[PDB]
Amino acid sequence: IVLTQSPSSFSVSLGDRVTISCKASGYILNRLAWYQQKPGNAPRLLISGATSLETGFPSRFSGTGSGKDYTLSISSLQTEDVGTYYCQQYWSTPWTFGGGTKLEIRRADAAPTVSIFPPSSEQLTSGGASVVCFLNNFYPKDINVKWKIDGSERQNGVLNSWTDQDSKDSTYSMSSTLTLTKDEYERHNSYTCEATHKTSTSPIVKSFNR
Amino acid sequence: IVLTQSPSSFSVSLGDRVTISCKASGYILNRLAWYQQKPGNAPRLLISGATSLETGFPSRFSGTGSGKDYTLSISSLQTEDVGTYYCQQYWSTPWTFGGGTKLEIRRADAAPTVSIFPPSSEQLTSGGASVVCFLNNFYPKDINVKWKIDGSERQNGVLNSWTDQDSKDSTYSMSSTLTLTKDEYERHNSYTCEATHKTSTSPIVKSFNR
Amino acid sequence: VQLQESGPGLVKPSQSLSLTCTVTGFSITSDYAWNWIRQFPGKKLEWMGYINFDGGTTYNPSLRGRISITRDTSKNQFFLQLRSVTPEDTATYYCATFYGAKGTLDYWGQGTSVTVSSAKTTPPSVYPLAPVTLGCLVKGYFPEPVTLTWNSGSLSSGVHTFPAVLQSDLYTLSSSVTVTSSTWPSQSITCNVAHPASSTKVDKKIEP
Amino acid sequence: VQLQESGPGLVKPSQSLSLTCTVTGFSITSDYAWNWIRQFPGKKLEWMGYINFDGGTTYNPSLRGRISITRDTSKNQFFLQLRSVTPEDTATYYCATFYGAKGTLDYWGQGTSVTVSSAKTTPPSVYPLAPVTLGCLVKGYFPEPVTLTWNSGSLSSGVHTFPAVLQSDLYTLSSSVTVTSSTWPSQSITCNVAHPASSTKVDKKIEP
Amino acid sequence: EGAVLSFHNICSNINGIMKPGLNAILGPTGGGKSSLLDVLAARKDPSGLSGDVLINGAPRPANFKCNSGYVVQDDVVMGTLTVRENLQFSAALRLATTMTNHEKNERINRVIQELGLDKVADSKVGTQFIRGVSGGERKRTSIGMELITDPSILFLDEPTTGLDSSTANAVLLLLKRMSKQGRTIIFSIHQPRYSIFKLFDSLTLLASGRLMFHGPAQEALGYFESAGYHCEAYNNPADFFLDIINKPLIEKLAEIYVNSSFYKETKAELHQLSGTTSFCHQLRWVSKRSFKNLLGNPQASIAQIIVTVVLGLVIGAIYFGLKNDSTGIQNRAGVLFFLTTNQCFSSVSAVELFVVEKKLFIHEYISGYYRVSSYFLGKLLSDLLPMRMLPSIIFTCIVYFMLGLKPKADAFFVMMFTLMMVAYSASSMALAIAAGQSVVSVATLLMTICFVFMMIFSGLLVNLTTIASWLSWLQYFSIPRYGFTALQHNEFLGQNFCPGLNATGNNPCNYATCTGEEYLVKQGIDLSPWGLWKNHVALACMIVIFLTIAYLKLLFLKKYS
Amino acid sequence: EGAVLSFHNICSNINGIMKPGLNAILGPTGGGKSSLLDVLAARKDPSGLSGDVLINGAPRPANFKCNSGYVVQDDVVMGTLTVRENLQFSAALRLATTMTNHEKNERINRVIQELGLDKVADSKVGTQFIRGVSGGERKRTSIGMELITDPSILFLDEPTTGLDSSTANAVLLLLKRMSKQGRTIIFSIHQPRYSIFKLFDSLTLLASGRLMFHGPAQEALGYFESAGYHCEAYNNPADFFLDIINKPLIEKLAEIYVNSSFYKETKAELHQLSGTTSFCHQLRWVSKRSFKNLLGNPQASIAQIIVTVVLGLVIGAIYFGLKNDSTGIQNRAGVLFFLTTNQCFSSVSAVELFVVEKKLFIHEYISGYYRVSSYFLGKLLSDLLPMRMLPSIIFTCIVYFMLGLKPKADAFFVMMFTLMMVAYSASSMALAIAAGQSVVSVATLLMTICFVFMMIFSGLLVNLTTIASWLSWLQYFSIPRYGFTALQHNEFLGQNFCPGLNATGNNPCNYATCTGEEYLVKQGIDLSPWGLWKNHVALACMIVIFLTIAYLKLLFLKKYS
Ligand SMILES: *[C@@H]1O[C@H](CO)[C@@H](O[C@@H]2O[C@H](CO)[C@@H](O)[C@H](O)[C@H]2NC(C)=O)[C@H](O)[C@H]1NC(C)=O
Ligand SMILES: *[C@@H]1O[C@H](CO)[C@@H](O[C@@H]2O[C@H](CO)[C@@H](O)[C@H](O)[C@H]2NC(C)=O)[C@H](O)[C@H]1NC(C)=O
Repeated sequence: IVLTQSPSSFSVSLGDRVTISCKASGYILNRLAWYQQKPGNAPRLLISGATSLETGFPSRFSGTGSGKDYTLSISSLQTEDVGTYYCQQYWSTPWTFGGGTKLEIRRADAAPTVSIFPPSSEQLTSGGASVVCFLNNFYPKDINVKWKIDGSERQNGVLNSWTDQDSKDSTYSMSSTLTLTKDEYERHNSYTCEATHKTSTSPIVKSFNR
Repeated sequence: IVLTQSPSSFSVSLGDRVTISCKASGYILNRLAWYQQKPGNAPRLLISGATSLETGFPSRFSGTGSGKDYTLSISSLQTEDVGTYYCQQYWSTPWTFGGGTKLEIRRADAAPTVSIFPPSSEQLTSGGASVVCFLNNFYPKDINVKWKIDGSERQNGVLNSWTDQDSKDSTYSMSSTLTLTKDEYERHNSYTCEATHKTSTSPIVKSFNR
Repeated sequence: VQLQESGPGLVKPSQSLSLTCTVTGFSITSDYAWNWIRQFPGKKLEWMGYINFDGGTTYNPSLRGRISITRDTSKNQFFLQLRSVTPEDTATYYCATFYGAKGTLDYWGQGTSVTVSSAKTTPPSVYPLAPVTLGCLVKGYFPEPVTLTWNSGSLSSGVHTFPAVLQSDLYTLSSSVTVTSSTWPSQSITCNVAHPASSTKVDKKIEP
Repeated sequence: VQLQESGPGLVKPSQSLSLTCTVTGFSITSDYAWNWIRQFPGKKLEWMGYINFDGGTTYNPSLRGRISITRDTSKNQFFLQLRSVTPEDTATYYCATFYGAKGTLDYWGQGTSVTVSSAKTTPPSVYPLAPVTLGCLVKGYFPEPVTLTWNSGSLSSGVHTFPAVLQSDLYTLSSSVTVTSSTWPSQSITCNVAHPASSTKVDKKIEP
Repeated sequence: EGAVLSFHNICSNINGIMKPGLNAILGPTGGGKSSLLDVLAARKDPSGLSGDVLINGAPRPANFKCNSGYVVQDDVVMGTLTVRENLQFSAALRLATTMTNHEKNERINRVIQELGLDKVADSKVGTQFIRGVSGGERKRTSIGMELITDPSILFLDEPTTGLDSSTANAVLLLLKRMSKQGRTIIFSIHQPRYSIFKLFDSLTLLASGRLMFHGPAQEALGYFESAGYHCEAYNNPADFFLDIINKPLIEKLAEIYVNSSFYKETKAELHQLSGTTSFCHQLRWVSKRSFKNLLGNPQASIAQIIVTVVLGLVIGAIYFGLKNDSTGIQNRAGVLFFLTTNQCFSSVSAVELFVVEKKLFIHEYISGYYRVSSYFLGKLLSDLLPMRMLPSIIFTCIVYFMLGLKPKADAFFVMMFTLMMVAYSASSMALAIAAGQSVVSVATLLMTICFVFMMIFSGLLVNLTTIASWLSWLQYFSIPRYGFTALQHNEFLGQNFCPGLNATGNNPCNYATCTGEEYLVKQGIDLSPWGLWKNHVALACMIVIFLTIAYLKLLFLKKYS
Repeated sequence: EGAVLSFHNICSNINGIMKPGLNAILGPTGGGKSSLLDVLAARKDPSGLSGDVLINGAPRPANFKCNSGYVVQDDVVMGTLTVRENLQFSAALRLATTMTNHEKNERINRVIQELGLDKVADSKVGTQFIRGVSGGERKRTSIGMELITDPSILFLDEPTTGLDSSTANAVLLLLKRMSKQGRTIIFSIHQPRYSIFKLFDSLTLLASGRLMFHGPAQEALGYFESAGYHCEAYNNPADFFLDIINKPLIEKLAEIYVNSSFYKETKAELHQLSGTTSFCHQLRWVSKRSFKNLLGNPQASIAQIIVTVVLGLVIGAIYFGLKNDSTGIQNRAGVLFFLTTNQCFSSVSAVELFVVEKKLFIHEYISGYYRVSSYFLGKLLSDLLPMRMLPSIIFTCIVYFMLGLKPKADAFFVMMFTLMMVAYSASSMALAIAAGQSVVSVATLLMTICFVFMMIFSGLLVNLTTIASWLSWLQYFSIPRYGFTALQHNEFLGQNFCPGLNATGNNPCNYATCTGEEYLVKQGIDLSPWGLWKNHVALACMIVIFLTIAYLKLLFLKKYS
C-alpha cells in the first residue's frame, strides 16, 4: 500500500482554511494518521484514526474522508501550523507514509536581489572556477538562472542552493555556484547571471569583469 | 455462565481490608466488572476489566485475580463502602450478575429489647389475631423467636420483619407478627415470646395477660 | 448521558406492561447499545436486554417470547413491553447504557418499581399495640407503600419502620416508637398513617 | 514515555552501524511495540521496524537481511544494527513507540543524523567573494556541519546561510551578508568559520 | 442384389472377399479380430493401412460411415428409454427432414415388426438397474438402430458374449433372417456353439495379425483336414478346430494352404476384381433424449435433490438466526465457506456424465449422428444446466431465511446467481479434466486434489493477503475464492458485528474487526462494487475456458475412438 | 484307501455317493451348484439342511473343516508374495508347532515338486498389477494351500473359468494326477471342454435345486439317450447335453429316471450304507504376512508417503513463518483445521483394508487358520499401526518448523501424538463402518458424509458455543473437534496476537481477541491442562469402541461368509 499525498505544496495565508487530501492505493478504512513535522524535529502525531485528535492540539484540525480519500482540514491556519504534514496508513505493515506537504505563507511577490561575484585570487591560484550568483529575498518558489561567459552561455556544471521559508520575512534565498576548470574561466572577462521570475519575465541581467 | 459470589455477607469493622471473591462457572478472562449498589440507588460501576477502576472513586479499591477466581480487595474500608457489591461477567450474553455481598459494620453484640403486645379491641371485634413481639437493637443478624399460647407453643402462622443495617447505631430491628383466627386466640390469657440470641443462649421469655 | 424511564406502577397478571426510557444526551441510533435490567425484591439482578443503535435486539434467554424492546428515534425513546406477566416480575426496573468498547453498563436509569398484582386499591386498617416501646400495625392496605410517623414526628427517638410483607396479596407493615414510661398515657400518642394512592389517613390513639 | 537514542554520527560504507534507544518510563517487555524509523535527506519517511514487547521482530521488507533489532531488557534498551550500508542510508534516524490498540506511532525519539560516507575528516577552505551583498564560500570540508557567522554576528541583517551540498563526497556551503555600500571596505568584514569536528577556524577578510 | 467386398493384401498380408450373405470372424482373443473390425469399420485413417479396399468396386474413405452398419461389443442403449423412444430418436436423427413422421414411424413398425419386438416396444429397454427387458432384446434394439438406415453391410462385434444359451441362438436366427433379406453381415465371435457353426456359410480366422483360412465351415473342416490333424470324436470340432489352429505352427500351418489352389483361386478372383439438419434440430433432439433420460432416472437426480434439501436444512438448523455478536463473523464466514466449497465437490459427480457414455459417444460419432458442437452444447443443456440450477436455488431459498442473512431481495439474487455460477464453473473444471478418459476414479482423485488445493486459497483458511509473493499469484487459479469472495461480498458489506460499538472511525479499539468492511479489507477483497462482479466475470471466463478445453478434447479425441 | 461319501435325501430330495476318484458338478448358472458346494463345504449350519450326511460313516459337523479341502471361485493369493512365502505361511499356520522347519520345508518341496512349480517358486505369485506369474499357476498355488494338510477330499469351485485354453486343461491334468494319488475331488464347472469331459469318471447335475442325473460321462450319454433326445452329429454332446437338460421338462425328465434302476440301485447302495498355537505366534506370523505384503507393495505405501510429503511441503510454503500480527489467529487456526481434517479423510483409504481381502478372510476363517482376535489384532499391527504413524510424524516434522509453531519440544510431541491419535481414531471409525461389507463405494460415501458432518462441528466453522442447546449435544460425536481442539490447545496457549498490546487485563479494547487464551475460551475450550488431555481420552475411547464394533462385526459375520 502506497499513499499518494498530492499536491506536495501549498501557499495559503494566515488565518485561513486549507485542505490536504491523502489518497491511498487500496482501502485503508480510517487507519490513517496525520503527523505534523516541524523544521528540525520528529513527526508528532496529529490525527489518529482519521477522525479523532490527540490531546494537546488547538482543536482547529479536522480529519474527514473515507473510502480512499482522506482529508486534513485546517480552519484558521495559524503561524504554528506551517510545517510538513505526513499522512500515514497503519492498516498493514509496512506502514508507508505520504510524500508530505510543505505548507507556505502567502507574501506579496518580489524580484530577486541578484549579485554575481568572481572568486578569490587564491582559487585562481588553485585553478578552480566557482562564480556565485546571489538571489536574495525572492518569492515565490520557482526561479530560473542563466549563465553567460562573455555572452557564450553554458547550462552545464551548475550547482544551486535554497534556504527554507524564511518566516522572518516570508521569502526565500538562493546561491547559484558555477564550478568549472581554469582554462575556460580565465579566458574570459565578463560574466552574466540572469534571473527569470514570474513577475518580470525579462531575465535580470548581471555581469562583472576582472 | 453463572457467577457464584460467595459468601453473601461480611461484617468487618471500619478502616480495614476486606476481600470479596467472585467465582465464575467458566473462564471469563478479566471480563468482570464490580458494581457498588447503595441502599436505594442504581448499581454504579466500580471496577471494569477486573483490574482497572472508573474515575471518581477513592482508589482504595483493587481488583485482582484471573482464571476463574476474581477478587475485589478494599484496603481501609470506610463508611461509604458499606453496600452491596455485584460482580458481573460480560464475556457473553446473557450477562449474569452475582448474588451480591452485603457488607456490615462491626458492633459489640447486644441482647434484643423485646416487647410483645396484644391487639386492639376492634381487631378482637373483627376476629383477627395478630400479636407482635418487638425485637429492638439486637446484633448480629441471626435471632430466633419462640411463641407460646398459655404455654402451648405453635411454630406455624408466623410472620417476621427486619430493618436494614441501622447505621445510626450499627444494629438491627425486627417485628414478629403472629396472625391466627379468633377462637384459638381468645381462648387464652397469657402469651409468651422468647428470644434466642448467640450471646444469651437462654431464650428471653416475655408474656402478657388480657 | 441522562436517562429517565416512566410508566405504570402496576399491572394485572397475565397481561402486558410497557415502559419508556426517555434519553437525553445522545441519539439512540448514534453510538451506544441501550439496555433494560430488572432487580428482584431484595438483592438479585438480571440483565433483560438491549436494542443497539441499529435496531437489532438481544434478549435474556430466560425471557423468551415475553420481552420486546422497541425504538422511537425522534423522541429518543426506547420501550419495553413484557407480555404474560407474573407476580414474580414484581421488580425494580432500570434502563442502562452499554458502551461496547468498554464493555460495562456505564449509565443507569433512576428506577421504577413495577408490581404485578391481582388486588385492587385498598385503604389501610390501623391497629395500635398497648399492653418503653409501643407500635402500630397496618394490615391489608394496597398498594405499596404507606408511611407512618409517630404524631407526625413528635417523639422521633427510637422510631423503627419495618418493611411491608404480603398477606394474601394484601400488603401490611408495622412500626414502633421507643419512649419512656412517663409519656404514656400522659402525652397523646398517635401514629400518623399516610396512604398516597387511596388518599386516606387514619389516626388512632394508644390507651391501656 | 521518554526515548533517547545515541550512537555514531558516521560509518564507512559496506559496514554495519549500531544505534541504541534508551527508554525511560516503561519497560521494553511491559506494554508497547518499539520501533525504528529513518528519514531521507529532505522529506521522505520510511518505517524500518519494530521489536514488540515479547521479542518478536518485524522489519520493513525493503530492508531484508540488513536490519536487525535487538533488546536489552535490564537497561531498557533496544538496538539497531544495519549491515552493508550505502550512502543512500545517510538519513536522520528515529526510535518511535507504537501503541497497538490506537495504531499510531505515538512517541518519537529526538533524532540523530547518520551519514554513510567514504571520506575522512577534512578541514575547510575559505574563499571570500568580492567583485549590497557579499558572501563566503567554504569548499571540501568534512564532516557535516560547519557554521559561519559574519564577524560573529556584527552585521546580522540579511545573513543567509545556505545548506551544504556534496562535491565529490566532500561537503561545501556558502553564505551571504546583505549590507550597504559604505560599510565595505571601511568596516572589516570577515565571515566566521567554525568546524567542530576538525576543531578548525579560519577568518579571512573581503577586499577588492 | 449381389453385395461383394474386396481386399488386396491389406495391412498384414491379408486378402478379403465377401459374397452376399452371412459371415463371421473367429480366433483366439488378442488375435486382432476387433482390430480387423476397426479396419472394416473405417474408424482410424492415420493408422498404418497398406493395401487395397473395394466396397462393390467403390473406394473406402468416401462416405462409407453413412450407409454401413456397425455395432460394438457393448450394446449401449440409454438406461431409461424404451424401444420406441430409442428408434424414434435415432430414426429422426439419422434420416432427413424430408421423411415425414408417419413414414418414419412406418419404418419403425417394419423394423420392430421385422425383429419381433412389438410386445416389448413400450417397455423401458434400458436395464442397468431397473431390469425391465432381457439383454438379448436390448441387443436386438442396438442392432435395429443400425437397421434404421436400411444398410447393405452390417458389422457385429461379439453378439454371443453376455447372453445365455437360447437367446443368443435366437438372435442368430434373426440375423440369419437378415441374411435372407439380402444383406452381408460380418461377426466377431469369441467362442461359438457348433449348431450355429453349422449354420455358417463362410468363416475366416485370425492369428495375432496373421491371416488364416477364409471359407465355409464344412470347408474349414475339409481344408483343415487337408492341413492334417483331422477333427473327429465329437470334440466340438469348431472348438477343437480352434484348439489345433493355435510360431512355425502358425506360419507353416497357414503357409501350407497359402500354396493351396483355394487361396490362389480367390487370389485369381481378386485379380478378376482388378479388371442432416444444420444446428438447432439436432441439439433440440439429442437434448430431448438425454433430458428425458434424466427425467427417466430418478436415482441420480432425486438422490442429489434430497441430499441438498436435508443438508440445506441441517445448515439451516446449526447456524439458525445468525447473531451480530462477536461470534457473528466466524459464523457467517463459516457457512459461506461451506456452501461454495460444497458446490465445488458437488461438481465431482459431473465427472461422471462424459465418461459413462464415452463408448456411446464414440460409436455415435463414427456413425455420424450429430455435429460435435451440437452434441456438446446439447448434452450441456440436458444434464448440467438444469441440475446445477437446483441445489443453488434450493440452498439459497431454504438456508437464506433460516440463517437470517441480508433481508434485501437483490442480495438474495446475488447469492442465488453466485452459487449458480460457482456450480457451473467447478462443474466446468470437472468436465475439462474429465472429458476424454475411460476411468472415472483417477480423474476423481485428481479433481479432489485440485479442489483441496483451491480450498486452501479461499479467504477463510490462509488470509490470502499474507502469502509470500512468489506463490500468492496462484490465488487466481482458485474457484472458491471467486465464489466465497462474492458470497461474502454481498453479505458482509452492510453489516456490523460488535454490539454497542458503532466503529465508524473506530478509536481505542483498533484490531477489533467490528464491521463487515474491516473483515473484508482485512481479508483482502475489493470493497468497491466492481470487486463483487469481477468475481463473476472471472467465473464466466473460467466457464468458457474450461468448456473450450473440454470441447477441444472432444474434437481431438472424436476420431481416436 | 477307499474314500466314500454319502447323502440321504438332503435339502431338496437329493442323494449323494462318492467313490475314491474324480468328480465334478455341472449345470446352468443359478442352478444351485455353488450352494450345493456350500452344503458340501459345511459353512452355514443354521441354514435349512434336512437330510443325512456321512463322510466315510462319520458325521458331518465334528471337525470337518480341518481335514477337508476347499477352494473358492477366486484364487485370492496375497498380491505381492511369492509361492514359497505363501506356502511357508499357510504351512506354518495350518500345521502344528511339532513339525520342524526342515520337515515343513520338505512338505513344501514335495507339494511344489508335486505340482511342478519349482521354476516359479521364487517368482512373485501375486499378479494383480505387477503380473509376474500366469494365472493358472496362481490357481495351482491356491490349490496347494489346501495340499498342505494332505487332505483326502478336495473341493474346487470354477477352476475352468478365468483361464485360456491349454493352461486350464493342464491344471485338470494335475488334478487328474491328484485323483491318481488316491483322493476324491469335486468340481463346480461352469462350461467345460469335451476332452476333459471324456476324462471324467463321474458327474452329477443340478437344475435350480433339483437333483438331476449323477453318474459317469459315457453313462450320462447312455442314461440320457434312455431319456430320449439322443445326442449325435458332433454338437459338443456335453454342451448339447447341457442344452437339452435345460418345468415339466425338469420334473418329468428327471422323474423318468427317478423310476430307473440306477437311481434305485444307488438308493439300495444308500440303504447298504445305513447298515494350533494359542495367541502370539499366529498374530506374529499373520502380521508377518501382511506386513511383508505392505513392504511388498510400494504403490499404496509410497504413493501416500509422497502425497503427505509434498502436501506437507506446500502447507509449509503457504503458511511459512506464521506472524503474530492481527492475521496470526485465523492463519494458525487455519492450518490446524487443515491437518486434523486432512488426517480424517486420509483415513478413508483405511476403508479398503478389510473389504478387499474379505473373500480371503471368510475363506481363511472357514478353514480355520487363526483366531479372530489374533487375525484382527494382527492385521491392525500390519497396516494400520505403522502406516498411520508415518503422515503424522512426517507432517509434524516438516511443517512444524517451516510454520514456526511453538519452539518447545513437548508441544512438538503433543502435536505428534495428537495427529497420531486422530489418525487412528478416524481410521477406527472407517473400520467400524467399513468392516463386513463387500462394496467399498457405499461405505466410502457414507464415511465422507459423516466426516463432513463432523467437519462442521469443529471449532473453526460454527463457533460451537453458540449452537442452540437441542443439537449442541452432538459436538461430542465429532472426531476433529478432539483433534483440532488438542492441536489448538497446545499451540495457542502461550501465544499473543496483537503487536504492542499486552492484553492481560485488557481495557478499552474489549472484543479484541489479543491472546491465545481469548481465542480458546471464545472458541469454548477448557483452558485447564486436563482439557488438553481429555481430548486424548475421548480419542482413545473412540478407538476402543470403534475397533470393538469392528471386532463384533467380525465375530458376527465370520460364519455368515
Ligand atoms: C455511527 O456514528 C456516526 C457518527 O460518528 C453516524 O454517522 C453520521 O450520523 C449522522 C446522524 O446520526 C448523519 O447525519 C451522518 O450522515 C452520518 N455520517 C456517516 C458517515 O454515516 C452513524 O449514523 C452511526 N452509525 C449508524 C449505523 O447509525
Ligand atoms: C503485561 O503486563 C503485565 C503487567 O500489567 C505483566 O505482568 C506482571 O509483570 C510483573 C513485572 O513486569 C511481574 O512481576 C508479574 O508477575 C506479572 N504478572 C502476570 C500475571 O504476568 C506482564 O509481564 C506483561 N506481559 C508480558 C508478556 O510481559
